[PDB]
Amino acid sequence: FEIPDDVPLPAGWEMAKTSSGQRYFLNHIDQTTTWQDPRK
Amino acid sequence: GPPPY
Ligand SMILES: *CCCCCCCC
Repeated sequence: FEIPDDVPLPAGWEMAKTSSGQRYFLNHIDQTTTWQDPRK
Repeated sequence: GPPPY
């Protein structure tokens, strides 16, 4: 929840789900994974 | 615990 589509994601940043909707975002420019942050 | 890539 708390994650509308008012804005897309950041460049060089893939995404992936590791659980029940755990769409953790894959930072490409830095090669890393982080929960919600860029979207919301 | 951050997930892998
Ligand atoms: C389930 C309690 C531990 C989860 C926090 C660890 C995040 C890496």
